[PDB]
Amino acid sequence: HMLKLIVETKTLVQSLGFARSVVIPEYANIKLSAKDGNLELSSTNMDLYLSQKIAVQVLSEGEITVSTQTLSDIVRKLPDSELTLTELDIMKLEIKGQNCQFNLFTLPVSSFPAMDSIKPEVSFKISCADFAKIIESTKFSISLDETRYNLNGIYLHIKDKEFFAASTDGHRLSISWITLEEKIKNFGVILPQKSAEEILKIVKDLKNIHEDIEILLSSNKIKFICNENTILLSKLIDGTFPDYSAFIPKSSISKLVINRKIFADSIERIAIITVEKFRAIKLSLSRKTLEISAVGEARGNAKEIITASQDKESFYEYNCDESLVIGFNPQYLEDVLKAVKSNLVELYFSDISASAPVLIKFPQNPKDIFVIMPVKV
Amino acid sequence: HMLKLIVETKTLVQSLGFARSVVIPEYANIKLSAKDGNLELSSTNMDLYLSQKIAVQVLSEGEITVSTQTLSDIVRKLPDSELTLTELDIMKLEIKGQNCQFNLFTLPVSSFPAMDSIKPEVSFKISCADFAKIIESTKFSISLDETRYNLNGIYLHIKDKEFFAASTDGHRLSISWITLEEKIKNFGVILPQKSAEEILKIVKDLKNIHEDIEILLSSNKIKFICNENTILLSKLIDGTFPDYSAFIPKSSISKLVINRKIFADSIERIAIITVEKFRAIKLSLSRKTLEISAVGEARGNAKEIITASQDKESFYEYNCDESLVIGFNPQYLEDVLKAVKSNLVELYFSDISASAPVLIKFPQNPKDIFVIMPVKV
Ligand SMILES: [Cl-]
Ligand SMILES: [Cl-]
Repeated sequence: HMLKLIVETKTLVQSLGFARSVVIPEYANIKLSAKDGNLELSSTNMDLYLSQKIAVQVLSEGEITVSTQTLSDIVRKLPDSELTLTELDIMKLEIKGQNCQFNLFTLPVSSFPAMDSIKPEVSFKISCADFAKIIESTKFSISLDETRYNLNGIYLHIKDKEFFAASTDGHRLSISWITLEEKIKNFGVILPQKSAEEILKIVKDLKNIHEDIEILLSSNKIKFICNENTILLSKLIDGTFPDYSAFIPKSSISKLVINRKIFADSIERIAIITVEKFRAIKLSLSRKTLEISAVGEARGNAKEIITASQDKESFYEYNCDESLVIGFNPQYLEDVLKAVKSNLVELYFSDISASAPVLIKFPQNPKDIFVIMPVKV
Repeated sequence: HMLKLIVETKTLVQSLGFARSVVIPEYANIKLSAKDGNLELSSTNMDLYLSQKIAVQVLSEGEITVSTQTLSDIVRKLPDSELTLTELDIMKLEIKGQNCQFNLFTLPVSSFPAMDSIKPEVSFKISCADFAKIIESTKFSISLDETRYNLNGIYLHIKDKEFFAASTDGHRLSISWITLEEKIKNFGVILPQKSAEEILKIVKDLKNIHEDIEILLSSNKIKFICNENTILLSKLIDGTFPDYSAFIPKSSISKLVINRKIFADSIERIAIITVEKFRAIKLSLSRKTLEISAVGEARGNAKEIITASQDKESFYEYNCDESLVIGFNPQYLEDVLKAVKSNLVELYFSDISASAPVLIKFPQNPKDIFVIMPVKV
């Protein structure tokens, strides 16, 4: 029972790309299992276990483990449209193209870890495109200092018939959600950042983006089954996620509506002049104009004017007689503006003060909510 | 007398790119001098002095110095096709687009160094495209350990009516030359690697690549005048360059001729399996086939076969009844194969031994010569 199979090179390349992004000496290896018409590729690290199955021509069933880096480095440089992989009885894997041959040392399959299991408290199916959106809307506002453990992940939780992703670092809040088909018990987990990054890449793949992903949750792990053939098992962050609806404002006295792109682009160039000790831009809002300005000590200052317009390509509107001057960290604003593809963006102000948290919404994207603490300017 | 000018943004962006690649606190600044229809931009470090002149609308003549990083970071994010630059009397430079304004702190022009001078022993003019070729054929085989000082540059020297570039690291030798229009005294200098990198970028620019570069040499510096308006003054490496014709072989018993691309691509994938402690590939040459193989300890082995062919796209020929087995560092081979755009490449073997230096030539490129020491395999 020795592995032998013919695989489409481009397909193997793509699978190895996911294996590389996942990665103890055993973590440097990938397990290849040829069985029942498929090649199963297994990769694991301290927090993730990834299993991918791809259709191949299974000529002989078997399993080997080999260096992930070595195998992917070779395969992505082979010009052949198909490759033959053969386990030989010298603890070696032969990779054969039309004119070239590579013999890789293999490692004992018995030293490769098998995947653990889950006893889910809840499980449900959502579309890959919906899951990609909620992760893309929350991955950027995860906290990054390792002291606040319960903030270094994305809170995934079911409330009523809705599935939320939420992230915060104490300075901003990001929430994105999906309506579930059936009712389902309320439950929540904190997904580690690396795990979120990996599953996002998997669902965004062109083979998966139009299909569905099953999600299984328990108190100690989460399991993703993406379009049947890709399984990712992840540890969780062991913490309580704060009840974040405490930091969402319930009212507003005024709102800015502005073309998203011109806003993002203006913030970016005005923030160039700032320094790290004072990363802030100032918005001076009026009915007629928006002024975006910043200062940087021993560097200079900058200002851009955006005038009122009802044209979609240059839209700016602020329907309030009272002008408002308010500051923000430009990176936090840019993070939100880049998370959602939308023509317009809306900023809601709780009061006529430069201290209240600001709520950000994109029209034609009602299921995303962002809150940013302002800074004194 | 305060600077004020209108400049095409894209032109300023390109000039600042060269200024950035050049870069003591004074080295962080760029001098802008508006005079007689041009903006002159000066940048300097410990070894280079760069002066660029670009046509602008000089509205008022003057000079300022400002942070290179800050100015380029701002200008490359401005969408305006033209910008106005105005020195104001608060030691500040205003950069104005249509809707935005940046005020940069300036530094005293009197603290910016002026360029030194040259009293050339020889001077001559060659085309930018010819100079680019000889630098591209020699920059990769400069030595990189700082002990052998006289090898960490490109030897530029006039012999008879020919102008040579030559570089070596003790393992390989690269020589490329140009025929000069007039006779000129024999003279040579060692151009530092960074200086070679910078002038190569300048001559390769689309505005300069079809024009000429004047070269002025003295015992202690070299001056380039590229297409009239860009001047680069460089220090030299103070050493004697070895008479390298000692390491060129004068005869050959056999030669391989092979399609350059298939050779480079095969070497690259076969070398994947090697390790750093033994970076070598093996060529087994025969009339009928070329076998390219390698081994990597605790990794595996690899082999590719190239068969005899007279077709240009897959050319392989070796007109010798005696087979030859010879090894090389694959990076040294790849360096040469990537330096010259040519369909075929030729390897000349001094004798039927795996120890003699190998001479490499590209047909339709007679003015390039490369020699590589083989390695035992
Ligand atoms: Cl079988
Ligand atoms: Cl004037």
